[PDB]
Amino acid sequence: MRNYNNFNRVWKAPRRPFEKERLDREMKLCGQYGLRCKREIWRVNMTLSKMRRTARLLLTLPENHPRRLLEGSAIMRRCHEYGFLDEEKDKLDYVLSLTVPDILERRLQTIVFKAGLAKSVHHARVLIQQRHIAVAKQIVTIPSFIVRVSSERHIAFADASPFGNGRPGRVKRVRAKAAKRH
Amino acid sequence: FQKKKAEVCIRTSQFKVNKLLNRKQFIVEVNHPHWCGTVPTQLIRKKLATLYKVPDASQVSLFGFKTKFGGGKTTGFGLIYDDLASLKRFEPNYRKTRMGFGKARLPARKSVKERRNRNKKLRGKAK
Amino acid sequence: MTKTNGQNAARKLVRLRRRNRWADKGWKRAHTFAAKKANPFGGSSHAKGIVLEKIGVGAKQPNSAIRKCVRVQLIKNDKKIIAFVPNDGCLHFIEENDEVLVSGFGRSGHAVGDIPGVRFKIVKVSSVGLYALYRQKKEKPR
Amino acid sequence: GKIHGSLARAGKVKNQTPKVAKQEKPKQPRGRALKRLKYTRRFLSKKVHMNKQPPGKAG
RNA sequence: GAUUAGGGUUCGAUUCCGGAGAGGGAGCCUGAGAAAUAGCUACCACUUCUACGGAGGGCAGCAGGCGCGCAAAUUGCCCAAUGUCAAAACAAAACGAUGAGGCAGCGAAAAGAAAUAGAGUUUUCAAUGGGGGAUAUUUAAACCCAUCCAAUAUCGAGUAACAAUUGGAGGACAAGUCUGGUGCCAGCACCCGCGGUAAUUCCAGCUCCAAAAGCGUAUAUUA
Ligand SMILES: NC[C@@H]1O[C@H](O[C@H]2[C@@H](O)[C@H](O[C@@H]3[C@@H](O)[C@H](N)C[C@H](N)[C@H]3O[C@H]3O[C@H](CO)[C@@H](O)[C@H](O)[C@H]3N)O[C@@H]2CO)[C@H](N)[C@@H](O)[C@@H]1O
Ligand SMILES: [Mg+2]
Ligand SMILES: [Mg+2]
Ligand SMILES: [Mg+2]
Ligand SMILES: [Mg+2]
Ligand SMILES: [Mg+2]
Ligand SMILES: [Mg+2]
Repeated sequence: MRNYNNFNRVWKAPRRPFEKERLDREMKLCGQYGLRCKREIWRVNMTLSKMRRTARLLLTLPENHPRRLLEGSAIMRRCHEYGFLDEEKDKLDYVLSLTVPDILERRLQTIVFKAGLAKSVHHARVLIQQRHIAVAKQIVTIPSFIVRVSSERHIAFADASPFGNGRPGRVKRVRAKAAKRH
Repeated sequence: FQKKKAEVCIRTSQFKVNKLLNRKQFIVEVNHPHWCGTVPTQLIRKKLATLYKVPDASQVSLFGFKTKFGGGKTTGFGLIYDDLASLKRFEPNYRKTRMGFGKARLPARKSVKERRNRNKKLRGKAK
Repeated sequence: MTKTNGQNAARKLVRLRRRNRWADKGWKRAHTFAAKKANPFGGSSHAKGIVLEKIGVGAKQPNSAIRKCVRVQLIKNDKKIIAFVPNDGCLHFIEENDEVLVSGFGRSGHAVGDIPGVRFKIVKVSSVGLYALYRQKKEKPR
Repeated sequence: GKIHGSLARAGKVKNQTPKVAKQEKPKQPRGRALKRLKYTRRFLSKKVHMNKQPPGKAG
């Protein structure tokens, strides 16, 4: 009862659950990025909505204000750090132009497809969740892992994975047992 | 993949000499690639004994480890005392019992609660 | 011709609004106690009751059927009400002297369309769910 | 008479429904692979009628 | 706290602070502090043991029990941590007490993360969980998670049967002029409306749509 650990909600369901324009865009986003459900889109809506709302508050504030120099250089920093904005985009008006496919390109499911470690985007989500990709010699099993810019150089196969330098996986190993009893 | 005997290397991060309580306290991280399972605390105890040159390998105290996700390494807290007689003095009973030497467990507390309520009625030498 | 300004006219505006909120049938129902003392459920939902008798309530024009519904007497306050039994069949799952779990249906106690004067609904009979008996997920005890 | 329905006629149509059984039909993929199956048919395999029915007695 | 452009409209028994109460109502003693209730005295309402002389009760403490209801868990393990008390550091024949408080069992209140497959030329190749288990690790002790199937030497997917559901398909509102049945009947339908022998609406089969380890419904309440 006396537990003060915090928790909040990360996604929000849309108003108007049957919009034929919206339902067609989100089925493209579930196909082009290999997503499980519409809720994984909807947290990328709320992630980007909160960036689009704070950056629109800071432009109400003048320049050489304390809450715009601090904390406006923080939101441009995390866009440059996670690959949301390339380094030319530094004016804070580019956060207001970010889209949901700009955030979905930074998921570990997408880079493992774009770096070339997997044939399809549904090949990438299997290999993450089946413990094959290490970001910095750290096995990451989360597909919604947002990859930073500095982490792109070091994505490879895991050192414990059978595809890397680890022991052979199940279908070879249970076949290597069946050839052993004979 | 190339098969080799699984090697444990051991590292101490933030070290501190505690002149109070007569000990050296630190956190110790163990890297164990190609290992099968988790490294036992007893095997970390002898390898941390050689790295600090302690005269008796059982005066090292190593409690709770947390294996890192993905494998490859653990990290826990470490304690090395100046004396083994100082170990039996300042360690808790539960870490002593995990090292073998320690006091055997008391009777279950529900029993000593009921007997003490029965003695609240009595007065003489009976209780 | 409507309202008053004036920088010191707030007591007039506070009194003016508190009387005109009583004309709001949502504000007046949320702030008077005839709302719950006459509600057959005690200002709550899903009240239990005992089935007394089966009624066939004929539908309103332009429809024409008879709606299969039971009259139940609630346990929490002993109020007799008539409640509808939803689905094809389903008075075959209700006998007299059965405990039934009765919710409202729809419109906050305002008699969903065809059925005249019935504003409650059977949810669960003999502590097993009535829609589970229809789809034959499970069957009645005893 | 005035009323043509009775409480005795309860469950008339559901009793005389002819009771067809469902067929075998191997399972569809679940979860992320079912969204892959939705996407490939409505986009990659080219008004757009999502459930076009074969011609019946209306023409 | 919920919702909110702005102005607001609501909820706050509930973890922190304060106030009040210990079955109702009094009155006290002792103490630095009580009008104390795991203190006392009395009455009222219930109430337990009796060898009939008498003697006791107070769970709005923690587990539980019966009722009451639409509606809420274990008569669990422990002081290891957080603290409190105190004649009191720990250790040595030689472990202070703690239903405070932790810990675990139940637990779809509500929240995070996430499987139910991938890849290729009918036909194969790789995967790794769910799950079984340890030299062990966690833990006060277990549990969980984490790590692991040799380090000389560790089990395992194919219908991967290890099988996704809940509500819909006239309109709003996304998705059938399909087939069978019934014939203002049975039922559906929040609202508009369906059903009167060719039912886009009922009962079903198929096929689709929506959200998905969730999804209906009811009553409050904000937009
Ligand atoms: N007339 C009866 C109506 O029923 C409602 O009752 C409930 C439902 O009918 C309704 O459920 C709706 C569902 O119909 C609709 N198809 C989609 C919507 N997401 C659901 O909403 C519900 O489910 C979501 C889960 O995503 C919950 O997060 C959400 O809080 C909850 N309201 O949400 C309500 C919560 O149980 C209203 N309570 C009631 O005031 C209203 O009058
Ligand atoms: Mg592995
Ligand atoms: Mg308080
Ligand atoms: Mg009285
Ligand atoms: Mg209790
Ligand atoms: Mg027809
Ligand atoms: Mg149908």
